[PDB]
Amino acid sequence: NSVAYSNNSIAIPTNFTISVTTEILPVSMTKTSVDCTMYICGDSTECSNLLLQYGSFCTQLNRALTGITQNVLYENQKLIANQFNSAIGKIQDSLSSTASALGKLQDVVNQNAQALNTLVKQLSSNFGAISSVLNDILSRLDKVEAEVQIDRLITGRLQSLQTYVTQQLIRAAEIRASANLAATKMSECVLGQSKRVDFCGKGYHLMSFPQSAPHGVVFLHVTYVPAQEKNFTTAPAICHDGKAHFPREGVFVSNGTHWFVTQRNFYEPQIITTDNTFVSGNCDVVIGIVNNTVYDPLQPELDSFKEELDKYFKNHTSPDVDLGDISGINQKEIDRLNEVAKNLNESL
Amino acid sequence: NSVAYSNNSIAIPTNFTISVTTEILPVSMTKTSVDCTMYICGDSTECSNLLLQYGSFCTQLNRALTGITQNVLYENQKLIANQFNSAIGKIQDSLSSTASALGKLQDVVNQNAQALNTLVKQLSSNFGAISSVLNDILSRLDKVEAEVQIDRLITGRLQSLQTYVTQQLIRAAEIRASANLAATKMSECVLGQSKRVDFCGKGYHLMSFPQSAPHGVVFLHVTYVPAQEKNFTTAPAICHDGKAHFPREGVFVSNGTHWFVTQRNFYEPQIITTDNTFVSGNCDVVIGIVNNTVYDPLQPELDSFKEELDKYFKNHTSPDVDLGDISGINQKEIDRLNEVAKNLNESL
Amino acid sequence: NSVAYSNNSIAIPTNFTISVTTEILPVSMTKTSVDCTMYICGDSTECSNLLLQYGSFCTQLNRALTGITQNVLYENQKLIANQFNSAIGKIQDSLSSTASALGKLQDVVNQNAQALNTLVKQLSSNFGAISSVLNDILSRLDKVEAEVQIDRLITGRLQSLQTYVTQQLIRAAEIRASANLAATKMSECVLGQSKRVDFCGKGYHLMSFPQSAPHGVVFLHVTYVPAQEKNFTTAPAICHDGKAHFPREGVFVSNGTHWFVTQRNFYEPQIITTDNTFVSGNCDVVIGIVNNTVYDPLQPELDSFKEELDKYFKNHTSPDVDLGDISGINQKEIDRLNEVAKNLNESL
Ligand SMILES: *[C@@H]1O[C@H](CO)[C@@H](O[C@@H]2O[C@H](CO)[C@@H](O[C@H]3O[C@H](CO)[C@@H](O)[C@H](O[C@H]4O[C@H](CO)[C@@H](O)[C@H](O)[C@@H]4O)[C@@H]3O)[C@H](O)[C@H]2NC(C)=O)[C@H](O)[C@H]1NC(C)=O
Ligand SMILES: *[C@@H]1O[C@H](CO)[C@@H](O[C@@H]2O[C@H](CO)[C@@H](O[C@H]3O[C@H](CO)[C@@H](O)[C@H](O[C@H]4O[C@H](CO)[C@@H](O)[C@H](O)[C@@H]4O)[C@@H]3O)[C@H](O)[C@H]2NC(C)=O)[C@H](O)[C@H]1NC(C)=O
Ligand SMILES: *[C@@H]1O[C@H](CO)[C@@H](O[C@@H]2O[C@H](CO)[C@@H](O[C@H]3O[C@H](CO)[C@@H](O)[C@H](O[C@H]4O[C@H](CO)[C@@H](O)[C@H](O)[C@@H]4O)[C@@H]3O)[C@H](O)[C@H]2NC(C)=O)[C@H](O)[C@H]1NC(C)=O
Ligand SMILES: *[C@@H]1O[C@H](CO)[C@@H](O[C@@H]2O[C@H](CO)[C@@H](O[C@H]3O[C@H](CO)[C@@H](O)[C@H](O)[C@@H]3O)[C@H](O)[C@H]2NC(C)=O)[C@H](O)[C@H]1NC(C)=O
Ligand SMILES: *[C@@H]1O[C@H](CO)[C@@H](O[C@@H]2O[C@H](CO)[C@@H](O[C@H]3O[C@H](CO)[C@@H](O)[C@H](O)[C@@H]3O)[C@H](O)[C@H]2NC(C)=O)[C@H](O)[C@H]1NC(C)=O
Ligand SMILES: *[C@@H]1O[C@H](CO)[C@@H](O[C@@H]2O[C@H](CO)[C@@H](O[C@H]3O[C@H](CO)[C@@H](O)[C@H](O)[C@@H]3O)[C@H](O)[C@H]2NC(C)=O)[C@H](O)[C@H]1NC(C)=O
Ligand SMILES: *[C@@H]1O[C@H](CO)[C@@H](O[C@@H]2O[C@H](CO)[C@@H](O)[C@H](O)[C@H]2NC(C)=O)[C@H](O)[C@H]1NC(C)=O
Ligand SMILES: *[C@@H]1O[C@H](CO)[C@@H](O[C@@H]2O[C@H](CO)[C@@H](O)[C@H](O)[C@H]2NC(C)=O)[C@H](O)[C@H]1NC(C)=O
Ligand SMILES: *[C@@H]1O[C@H](CO)[C@@H](O[C@@H]2O[C@H](CO)[C@@H](O)[C@H](O)[C@H]2NC(C)=O)[C@H](O)[C@H]1NC(C)=O
Ligand SMILES: *[C@@H]1O[C@H](CO)[C@@H](O[C@@H]2O[C@H](CO)[C@@H](O)[C@H](O)[C@H]2NC(C)=O)[C@H](O)[C@H]1NC(C)=O
Ligand SMILES: *[C@@H]1O[C@H](CO)[C@@H](O[C@@H]2O[C@H](CO)[C@@H](O)[C@H](O)[C@H]2NC(C)=O)[C@H](O)[C@H]1NC(C)=O
Ligand SMILES: *[C@@H]1O[C@H](CO)[C@@H](O[C@@H]2O[C@H](CO)[C@@H](O)[C@H](O)[C@H]2NC(C)=O)[C@H](O)[C@H]1NC(C)=O
Ligand SMILES: *[C@@H]1O[C@H](CO)[C@@H](O)[C@H](O)[C@H]1NC(C)=O
Ligand SMILES: *[C@@H]1O[C@H](CO)[C@@H](O)[C@H](O)[C@H]1NC(C)=O
Ligand SMILES: *[C@@H]1O[C@H](CO)[C@@H](O)[C@H](O)[C@H]1NC(C)=O
Ligand SMILES: *[C@@H]1O[C@H](CO)[C@@H](O)[C@H](O)[C@H]1NC(C)=O
Ligand SMILES: *[C@@H]1O[C@H](CO)[C@@H](O)[C@H](O)[C@H]1NC(C)=O
Ligand SMILES: *[C@@H]1O[C@H](CO)[C@@H](O)[C@H](O)[C@H]1NC(C)=O
Repeated sequence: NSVAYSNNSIAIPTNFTISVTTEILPVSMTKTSVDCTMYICGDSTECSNLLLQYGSFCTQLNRALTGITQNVLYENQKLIANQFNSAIGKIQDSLSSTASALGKLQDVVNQNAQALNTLVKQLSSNFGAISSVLNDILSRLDKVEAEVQIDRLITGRLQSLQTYVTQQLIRAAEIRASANLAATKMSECVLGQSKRVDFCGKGYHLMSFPQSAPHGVVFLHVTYVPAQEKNFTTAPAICHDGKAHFPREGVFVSNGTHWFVTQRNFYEPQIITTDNTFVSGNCDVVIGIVNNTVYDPLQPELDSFKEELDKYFKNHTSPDVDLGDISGINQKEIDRLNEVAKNLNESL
Repeated sequence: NSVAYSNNSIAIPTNFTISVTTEILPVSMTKTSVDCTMYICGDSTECSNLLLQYGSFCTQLNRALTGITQNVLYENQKLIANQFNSAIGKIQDSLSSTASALGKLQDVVNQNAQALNTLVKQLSSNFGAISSVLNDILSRLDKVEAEVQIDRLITGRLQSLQTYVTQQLIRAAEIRASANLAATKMSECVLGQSKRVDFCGKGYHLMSFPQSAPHGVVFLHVTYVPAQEKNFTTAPAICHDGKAHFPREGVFVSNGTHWFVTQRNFYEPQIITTDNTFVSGNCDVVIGIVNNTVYDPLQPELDSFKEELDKYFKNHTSPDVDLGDISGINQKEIDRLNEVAKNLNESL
Repeated sequence: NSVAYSNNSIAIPTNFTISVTTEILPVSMTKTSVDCTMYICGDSTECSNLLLQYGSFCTQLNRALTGITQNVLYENQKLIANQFNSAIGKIQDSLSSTASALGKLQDVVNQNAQALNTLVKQLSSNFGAISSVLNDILSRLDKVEAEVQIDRLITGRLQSLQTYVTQQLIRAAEIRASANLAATKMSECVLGQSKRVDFCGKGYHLMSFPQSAPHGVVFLHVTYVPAQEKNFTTAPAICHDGKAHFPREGVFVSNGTHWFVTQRNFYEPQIITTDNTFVSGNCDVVIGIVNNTVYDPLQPELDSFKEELDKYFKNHTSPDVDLGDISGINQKEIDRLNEVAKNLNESL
């Protein structure tokens, strides 16, 4: 017998004061369209120009927000002439061979001088080519290492603008429920008179007059409130000898000695009769349970970042460049010939 | 005495026509799950393959959406032989030294020819190594400067899909309120009979019959509307000699000469009595104010992009590459020897 | 004459059991603020350090969630001496010219040896410079090709956190409607007594007692339910000889032979009178239609990715680097002079 038969002091209106309410409801929302450049980047031109490559995403967000003795002296004469004539013929061999040698040395040394001027013109091409191609690799890699940091901050400002768009759609879906509240609260109280307590102004409803506002409706409700009220002890129902008895359109207001079915909204007692009450059987309480679970969503739970990275990420490190190490590739006779050019006159 | 005692013409139902309403409410939403590849990238394979590195974000969005004389001639003979014998010994010095010199020149010139063929084989290695390593730097930097632009557009299409997911969750949270409206509107009008005006069909409620639809409930409401109605002047309350008097379950319908408490929803006058009215004291109006602020959120206001960039951004520019500038490193005797090889025969 | 005059079996409460409901409503939501590092990246330090360059986006999401014979022998003596004296003067020419030649060869060969040591010191500079500058291009391009893949996965986890923030704002905008339901359901049933069926506990309302919970209100409603009920055939209205007749605060309960206006919520018949019914004219049904379109949004439809890419995307491919191809730039007299240095003694 838990609560259905407990008696507790309940305020019941003793008397009334006449009153009026001004109740304001928003029924529409002005279309807060957003320029996506000025929101995310603002004045800053390098990120602005990057925004064009994010596509027409801005428009897409605005679809949402815009909706919603003479012999031996002579034989010595033969001898010395035969020694000389044979010597000079050996001088011509000695000298012709030296000319044929020194003329092959002067050939090959000038062919080497040609080869080194060929090498310098080709290597001037290589250090000039590498100058231009490697300056471009440096100049463009500096651009790409800048842009990847500005894209980072654009992408975190995208989420700030997506929180803006979500909170601006959330509010517009509350506004469209407040326009349904303005529909029922117009109907039941401008076309009718409500029997509900505090719907259509504080207290109990008499009459109403709607007036517009720029995005709203405002109600003038004329109502009566309890100027004074008294706590009577009560029960919702009473179980006499195993039968439960309970009101019809009232409560059991409790006098010191008797039960009366007062109207809930006023102290005006009337006697228990089979026309003021309903009746039951066996004196039992049915117990009901209601649990209004507003929806608790499947929230997007994720692995640790290491697992969702390592699934596809490649930690490729290019090797330390090594190339060819070219540091590993490592007068006396003219004095005499000048001396004997003089000292041969000592044998003239 | 603002509005509680003003009298204005109010329509009160003179007569009724019987009527029926068909009222359609959606109570459920079919689960519009989204393939995230086909939404963002579609057929285009380069961005598709990029989508795998954005992780299982697609699934995460689908958790949401799937929920929700013889002596001097002889001394001259001694003389000339002594001059010749001494000259030939000086020829052997002159010639042996020239051989030892020209043999050091032919050594060093071929050691130079060896050094230059060593240099060309090592430099062929360097321009071959730099050919491969610098072609890879070019070929991969072209890939990374392409991918960073395709990632840009994927990331702006992510926001278009996040606006899709937000507007699809927003609608499902309206659907779950329309399923609460279908619960109260089933209960009060299929199990009951409502006293509210225009809830459960236009006019005043008699009876109802629910029927299903694929994701909805449809109500047949049987109701009566005012076929005809008349404007009576009225007041919600009247203050006689400083006491306010007001109805009990009606309005003061105003006849040319008398006040009657008509039932709000019908013209049927009854006389003012202490059983048709309540009474007050001192003739004052209580004024109440209600302002239904649907929530205006803390929207995500940000610095200018320059401040949120400059906090972490580094404007590092790599220097213009300069390297070594190798352009800054800058027969008559054989004719005679051929001539005297001939002209020495003139002294044979 | 579609449904307003059809008769069908309707359950009308025959008798009552007293009952109580416990009804739980959440009225507030605890502020589930999110650390954005730990959500997206977790422990993993390389992506954590990247999060700082996405800006204060985390805060921005938390603004949302924290809200919400002697002569001829002598003439031969003159002859041979004149041949010798003339020969030696031609030896001095032959030898002085060879010295002046071999001294220009030893000059130019050592000037070549100087030029090649100049070249090796300058090229050691170039392969040392390119070693450092090209190692940095390799080492930094490896960093940028890593970061662009970790940013990809951060940006797909951003959407998972934006689905988290959207579903956490969606639920908080249901909570604020359940706090409006707790306001009307407190007012009409703790301050009043509702005439609605199943609002404020199963069945019909007597009385209520609210109790708090940590983020909620719980109502004890005391109510009566139909212990027993009987199906009477009924009609909402009847059209006698072309006039429609319908109840006042009841239904036409159908007895085997007569119509009675029973109270909708109880079987207690009363006779048709002009005080139990309203009356009409011409016997016609008005048909109304209501279609509660919960808002179907302008969803963000996009081009195929190829069109939104090709609008701005540049498919720039850098050319295959070609540079200078340096592979296209391509003793007997000393034996004799050693032999005649010996064999000239055969003419001494
Ligand atoms: C009305 O519906 C509400 C849901 O819409 C219910 O709220 C739920 O209440 C339960 C129990 O209090 C709660 O379960 C978890 O609560 C803790 C918060 O996560 C969690 O730590 C608990 O886990 C502990 O207890 C279990 C069970 O013994 C153990 O197995 C665990 O090892 C651990 O010790 C528990 O799992 C729900 O989270 C909560 N949901 C919501 C949405 O609030 C109301 O209880 C319900 N009221 C009535 C009267 O039915
Ligand atoms: C019911 O509640 C509503 C809020 O839920 C109130 O709406 C608010 O109304 C005020 C005043 O009209 C408004 O304040 C600002 O309005 C302008 C829009 O931003 C703004 O420019 C104003 O600033 C100007 O005025 C102030 C004050 O003199 C000066 O200091 C400024 O320098 C400037 O000149 C003002 O700050 C709110 O924005 C608005 N809020 C919303 C959510 O609409 C209703 O007024 C209220 N109604 C009643 C009858 O109480
Ligand atoms: C209450 O309002 C609802 C909207 O709030 C209405 O629902 C709408 O119903 C219509 C018709 O059933 C539907 O139109 C399209 O339905 C199909 C789904 O996209 C689509 O394939 C259809 O296209 C076909 O038919 C047209 C017309 O013949 C042809 O031109 C086409 O070539 C094709 O063959 C059709 O365009 C709406 O989508 C739907 N909207 C929603 C939000 O559900 C209810 O019908 C309405 N009820 C009453 C009783 O008025
Ligand atoms: C991808 O390659 C990265 C190198 O390019 C690598 O980073 C390296 O990680 C190891 C192990 O964590 C570190 O080794 C040392 O780490 C700390 C730092 O002092 C020491 O206390 C430890 O004792 C250990 O010796 C390297 O220092 C670190 N190198 C760099 C440049 O960061 C990543 O771990 C690799 N990731 C994957 C998934 O393979
Ligand atoms: C980061 O470094 C950028 C250079 O790589 C630098 O851009 C340079 O900005 C200056 C000042 O705005 C510009 O200087 C000239 O700008 C206009 C352009 O004609 C002139 O009218 C001015 O009188 C001025 O002389 C440079 O032209 C510009 N260079 C480039 C290549 O864009 C950024 O400003 C630097 N940013 C930060 C935050 O340090
Ligand atoms: C941007 O440049 C890309 C090259 O860097 C280019 O990719 C190339 O596309 C063509 C045409 O689709 C492919 O050609 C062959 O494609 C398949 C592959 O076997 C064959 O069956 C076909 O018959 C055809 O011969 C190239 O293979 C492909 N190259 C690479 C490296 O992917 C893009 O198409 C260019 N995009 C734009 C928009 O210009
Ligand atoms: C009976 O009604 C009176 C008011 O008419 C209640 O008095 C209030 O009680 C609360 C709770 O102790 C106090 O905080 C207020 O200051 C009291 N106001 C006055 C004017 O006395 C009283 O609590 C009610 N009795 C019961 C049992 O609810
Ligand atoms: C060898 O001696 C002769 C003398 O017989 C030199 O001939 C003279 O050379 C000088 C120049 O050095 C001239 O001015 C004279 O006119 C030359 N004299 C005659 C007679 O012709 C010859 O120069 C000497 N050679 C060497 C290498 O000492
Ligand atoms: C009394 O009721 C009549 C309708 O029965 C109202 O007449 C309408 O008044 C509006 C406002 O001027 C006009 O736009 C309509 O065309 C009128 N309809 C007809 C049929 O006349 C009249 O306004 C009501 N009087 C008051 C004071 O509200
Ligand atoms: C010097 O004169 C002699 C003659 O005494 C030349 O010897 C002749 O050389 C030719 C070839 O040029 C041969 O055909 C003859 O058979 C040789 N004659 C004899 C007798 O041997 C010699 O060639 C001359 N040298 C120069 C350099 O003119
Ligand atoms: C009259 O009321 C009774 C219950 O008092 C209804 O009986 C139920 O009918 C449904 C539909 O066939 C069955 O699934 C249940 O098993 C029945 N319950 C019992 C206890 O019999 C009956 O359907 C009602 N008649 C009409 C026309 O609605
Ligand atoms: C040419 O013959 C002379 C002899 O008249 C050689 O002179 C001798 O040389 C040897 C060394 O080879 C010395 O040991 C002797 O003392 C030298 N003798 C004299 C008398 O001085 C000369 O060496 C020979 N030259 C060649 C090239 O065979
Ligand atoms: C209800 O109140 C009366 C007096 O007002 C008292 O006699 C009675 O015992 C109360 N009910 C219960 C169950 O105590
Ligand atoms: C309450 O109403 C009665 C009924 O007229 C009246 O007699 C009494 O004086 C009123 N109370 C006050 C405090 O005015
Ligand atoms: C109310 O209407 C009556 C006539 O219908 C009029 O005499 C009376 O003055 C009106 N009330 C006011 C406050 O003017
Ligand atoms: C309105 O109802 C009354 C009551 O029967 C009737 O006499 C009158 O003719 C009705 N008015 C019209 C226009 O039918
Ligand atoms: C309504 O029910 C009665 C008997 O309960 C029957 O005579 C009458 O024909 C029914 N109405 C219609 C339109 O059939
Ligand atoms: C229903 O109520 C009546 C009225 O007192 C009673 O006579 C009848 O026995 C009750 N039915 C049951 C099954 O108790």
